[PDB]
Amino acid sequence: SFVVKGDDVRQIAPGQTGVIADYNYKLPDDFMGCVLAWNTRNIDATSTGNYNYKYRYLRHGKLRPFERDISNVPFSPDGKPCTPPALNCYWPLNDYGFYTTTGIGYQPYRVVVLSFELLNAPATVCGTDLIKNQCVNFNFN
Amino acid sequence: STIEEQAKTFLDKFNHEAEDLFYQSSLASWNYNTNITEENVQNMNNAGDKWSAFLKEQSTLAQMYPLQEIQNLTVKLQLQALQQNGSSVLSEDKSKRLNTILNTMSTIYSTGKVCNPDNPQECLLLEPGLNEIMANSLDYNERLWAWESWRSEVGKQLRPLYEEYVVLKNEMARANHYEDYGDYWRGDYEVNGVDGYDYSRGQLIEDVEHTFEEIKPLYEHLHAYVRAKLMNAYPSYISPIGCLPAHLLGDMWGRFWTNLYSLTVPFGQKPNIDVTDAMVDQAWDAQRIFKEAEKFFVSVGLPNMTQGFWENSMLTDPGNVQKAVCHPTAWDLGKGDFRILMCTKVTMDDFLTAHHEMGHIQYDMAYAAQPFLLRNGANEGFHEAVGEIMSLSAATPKHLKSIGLLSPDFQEDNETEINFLLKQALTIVGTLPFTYMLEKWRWMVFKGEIPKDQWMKKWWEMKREIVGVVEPVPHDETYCDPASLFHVSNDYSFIRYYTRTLYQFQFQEALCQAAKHEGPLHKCDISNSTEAGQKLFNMLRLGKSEPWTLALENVVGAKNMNVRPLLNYFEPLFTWLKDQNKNSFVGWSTDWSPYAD
Repeated sequence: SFVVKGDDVRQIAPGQTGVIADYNYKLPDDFMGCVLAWNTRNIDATSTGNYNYKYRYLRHGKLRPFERDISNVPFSPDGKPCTPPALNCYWPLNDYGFYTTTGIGYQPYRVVVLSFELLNAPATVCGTDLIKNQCVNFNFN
Repeated sequence: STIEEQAKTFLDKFNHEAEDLFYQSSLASWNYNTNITEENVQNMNNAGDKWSAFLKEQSTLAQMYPLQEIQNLTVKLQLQALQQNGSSVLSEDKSKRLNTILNTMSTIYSTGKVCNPDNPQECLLLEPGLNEIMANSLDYNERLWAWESWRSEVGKQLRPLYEEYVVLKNEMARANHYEDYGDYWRGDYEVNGVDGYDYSRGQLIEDVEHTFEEIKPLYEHLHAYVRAKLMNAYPSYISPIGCLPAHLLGDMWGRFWTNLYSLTVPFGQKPNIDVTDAMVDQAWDAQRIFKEAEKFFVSVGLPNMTQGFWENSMLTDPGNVQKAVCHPTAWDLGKGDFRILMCTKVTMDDFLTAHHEMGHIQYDMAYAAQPFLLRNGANEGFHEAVGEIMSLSAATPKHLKSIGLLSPDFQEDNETEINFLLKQALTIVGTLPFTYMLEKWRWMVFKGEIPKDQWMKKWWEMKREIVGVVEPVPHDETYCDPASLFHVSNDYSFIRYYTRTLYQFQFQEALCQAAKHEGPLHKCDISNSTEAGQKLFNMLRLGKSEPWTLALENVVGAKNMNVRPLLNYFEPLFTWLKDQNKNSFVGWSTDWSPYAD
């Protein structure tokens, strides 16, 4: 579960390099179930401002499938640790900026990936009545 | 690692940080434009100062980056627009003094008012009250009194602030290594180092003069005809070989001339081109105007308006407690929030103005994928010209036949054709000598071709020489009639309307090139063919990533501005102009005046 920019929703799909899917949420090749999304111009977008919603766009290299990128260390173009607000040591996490008065592609979408794995256990998460005196087949539980 | 990767990094940090801050600044601007209250103007200056200080404080990180290391143009034009300081680079005293005098002029021109000589109670501002009486009154003394009182009450207050304006503003031009503030207007089209797509600054003076020499005979015949009709509607006032009195030109300064049409209708016994009464007959509101305009945008191939446009913009005039200004302006906010501030009446002019501002917003939605300070035109002129494209194509009878007004058997005698040509030609032609003269005059004042005590003299004498316009009463050096215009008092150059009027008929020929147009340039509607929309779209979204020369080549196949499209637009009308005024004099004499006789 994650709330994104609409431009990031096509960046949550197999293939689909993007910018956000480079550093935040890497998309696999085959290990991919469903992608469901809907719009939260009422919840995750407030017309006056709510900036609990930030994203990271600077990290030394891309990711691996379903990697969870949490840790907040500021980014430098040649390492060698910074002392912010020194120059070329940027904040990685900047605000979304999606309000209720925005358009269509810039209202933040609730996107959930249903990641499907095939039979590394018996099947867990998935999806008539009887007739008398008639020769039938069965199947009970 | 390299300089250009961290330049891209700082610029994309600047995009994702400047998006939100400019959005807050233009939200505060929008809350002022939909609600004038002092809480809204205290909203309007917090985030706007937090944008102007943002460009400067991040220019202090942008000017540390050496600009002449990047071979590319795409991020180099990005770094140019940040390393321009804006207007914040002078001494600490003179910077705030010039910006304070600009705010003082912006107050006193916009809120000043005039009062009746026998009655110091009958007092009203510029718009409305004056400019509508300056458009329709048959009284000489009323229009003359309004004309002179507006220049005497606030223009005399705007002259010493213009005296300090020229010195401190040319001092800003010197502190940013420009020639004059005229060179600041010549450095808006300043593309550099492309070698085949470049443009120099004095070449703007070159182009303006060399393509205004093709305006001068057409304007000479048109000035003769409107002098004939002004001697008709205002008898015994105007010399037959002379210029025009400055309070008869439809507006205050002689800029727009369409309000002469009720007194310069050529053939009045023929059916009217003004469809205002037809818009009255079906009881229209602003909503059907904007939606039918949007359907015209769909028919030319440009997409619908999104949800924010109809959920957020104001489209009528409130009147009540939430009162606000109603000038139709297009707003880039980013975040998919592109708006029009427009209080619309049921008018053909408001219909074409709906087309105009929605053409601007469609242009904005086209370049909405650009980087954020390149979320703007390639230059200043393509915005206004692309906006005028939809209104000029929509004003043809080929589109009025298609609206649902003007029941679909509309004749094609040359009569209403020539009437439409002359009515459009009043505005389109008569704005250009005032543009030429106003811009060249301010170029002379800032350059120094005029001494600082000969401004008002050379102003009205070049209105006589170029625009053929006389003031009816003499002005001393206490006045400043240019500074008592909007764009001189509120920081806008005026040659963008000249470039508008040239690229307008350039884009007219180019968008009629693809839709298989048959007649001459006047009857051409760009509607119902979307290949013209595609050809306009492959300049509509480029922004300042590519110059105006490259996109202008991709549109018309030329690289220098040309007005021969306007001349072939007006040439049958030009033969009509040569035809009618054979019992008149074609020209104007600059020694005539209503105060010189």
